[PDB]
Amino acid sequence: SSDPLVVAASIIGILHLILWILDRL
Amino acid sequence: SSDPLVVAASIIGILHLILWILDRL
Amino acid sequence: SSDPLVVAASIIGILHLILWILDRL
Amino acid sequence: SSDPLVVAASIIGILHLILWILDRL
Ligand SMILES: CCCCCCCC/C=C/CCCCCCCC(=O)OC[C@@H](O)CO
Ligand SMILES: CCCCCCCC/C=C/CCCCCCCC(=O)OC[C@@H](O)CO
Ligand SMILES: CCCCCCCC/C=C/CCCCCCCC(=O)OC[C@@H](O)CO
Ligand SMILES: CCCCCCCC/C=C/CCCCCCCC(=O)OC[C@@H](O)CO
Ligand SMILES: [Ca+2]
Ligand SMILES: [Ca+2]
Ligand SMILES: [Ca+2]
Ligand SMILES: [Ca+2]
Ligand SMILES: [Ca+2]
Ligand SMILES: [Cl-]
Repeated sequence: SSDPLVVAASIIGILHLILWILDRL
Repeated sequence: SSDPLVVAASIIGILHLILWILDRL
Repeated sequence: SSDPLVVAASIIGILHLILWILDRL
Repeated sequence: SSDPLVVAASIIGILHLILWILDRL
């Protein structure tokens, strides 16, 4: 388990990646 | 909970995101 | 130890870095 | 505390940031 702030940051980072890929495609 | 260095990195990453968005807007 | 979602995000981030470097080289 | 892989990723991310800033300055 991780600090909730670290979980939140990981979620935001993954979604940032996903949105960038979808934008480029 | 997380290593303090990982918490710090998550904070910096989130703030980096926020600043980028504000700059673009 | 960390939340599995945080481990996954860290792996994805490292691989993202690696792929970017290989692309540029 | 965090998984060692997550600590490593956080270190790499911070250093990536630092190098980018120094390059731009
Ligand atoms: C990038 C596409 C998605 C939009 C993302 C835009 C950025 C939004 C960022 C929001 C930050 C919310 C983070 C919320 C973090 C909450 C921290 C908390 O309540 O617990 C503190 C712990 O440290 C105590 O153990
Ligand atoms: C990007 C906009 C905001 C400016 C950010 C610029 C980058 C600044 C980076 C500073 C790095 C500070 C990290 C500080 C990390 C401290 C680590 C610590 O004291 O505990 C070590 C643990 O591993 C032991 O359990
Ligand atoms: C960027 C080059 C590599 C391609 C990456 C493309 C992005 C793929 C992202 C996939 C996200 C998979 C994350 C999978 C995360 C699973 C979370 C889980 O099962 O446990 C939940 C815990 O919170 C409970 O403790
Ligand atoms: C970007 C400027 C700095 C150069 C960075 C270039 C990228 C180098 C990346 C290297 C990845 C090394 C990560 C090393 C991670 C080791 C994982 C480990 O041994 O423990 C596994 C745990 O999950 C078990 O609990
Ligand atoms: Ca906390
Ligand atoms: Ca430590
Ligand atoms: Ca969990
Ligand atoms: Ca932990
Ligand atoms: Ca492990
Ligand atoms: Cl963590």
